[PDB]
Amino acid sequence: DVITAIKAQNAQVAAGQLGGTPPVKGQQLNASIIAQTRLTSTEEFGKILL
Amino acid sequence: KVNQDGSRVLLRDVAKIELGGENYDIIAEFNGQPASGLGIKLATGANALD
Repeated sequence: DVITAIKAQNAQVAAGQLGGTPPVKGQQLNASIIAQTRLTSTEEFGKILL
Repeated sequence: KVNQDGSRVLLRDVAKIELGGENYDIIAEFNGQPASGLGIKLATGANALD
């Protein structure tokens, strides 16, 4: 139960750009989404919904 | 899926099954015209000329 949470809760996910891959006519903003990224502290670690 | 009335929802009804490419990131045209090509590079040591 602990292991399998330190997994989910502390991992590194994916999420495309905004344009990049084939977009729509006349788009203007392409940026990069930044979703879930690893914990970096005993603090952030202390808090894990078990 | 197989909805309650027992119809059929298949990809056609949700995904535009096409046939494009791995990336839409490289676009090239020769003499202002739509083209592909390959950047053939010289292996170390081998003769450019050969």
